[PDB]
Amino acid sequence: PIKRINVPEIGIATELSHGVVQVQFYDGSVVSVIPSMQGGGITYTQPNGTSTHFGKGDDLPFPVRDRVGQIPNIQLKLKTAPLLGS
Repeated sequence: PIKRINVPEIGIATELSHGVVQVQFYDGSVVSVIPSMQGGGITYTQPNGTSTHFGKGDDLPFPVRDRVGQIPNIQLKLKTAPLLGS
């Protein structure tokens, strides 16, 4: 964990060392992506705990699309947080 910020109504966003941005939504769902990587893929965990990986060519169902769409705004917010430990 390099950075972490709570974003009201949305969730808790964490930037990880490996370049992964993870958002734990307040409904219990989770999405994780690699924004710097053109071939990265997406991991999505349902509230119920079922998790699925989607490779860059894979069709994304609505719930995945919609959560991955939260990421750019979340990256802007992560930029404004200091580093963990600072």
